[PDB]
Amino acid sequence: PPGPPGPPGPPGPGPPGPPGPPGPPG
Amino acid sequence: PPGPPGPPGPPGPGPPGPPGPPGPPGPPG
Amino acid sequence: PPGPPGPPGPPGPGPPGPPGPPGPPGPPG
Repeated sequence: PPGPPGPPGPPGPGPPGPPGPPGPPG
Repeated sequence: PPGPPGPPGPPGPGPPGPPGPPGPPGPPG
Repeated sequence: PPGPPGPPGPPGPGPPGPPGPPGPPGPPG
């Protein structure tokens, strides 16, 4: 009979996060 | 005889990506 | 007898990372 399913695949990092908020007033 | 190979495993975990870049310069004065 | 285990699964890309830090502070002018 078919053997067991393979293990979990690779865990590539997710996408970079969005740009941060505007800097503090000058 | 040995049965057939099993199916492909589940999609991998995968951690959060890196932090975003710094934001835009603040407002003038 | 059962066949061999399956191959590793497909890559599992994670979620978007944390927002970037605040940008630089505005100009004096």
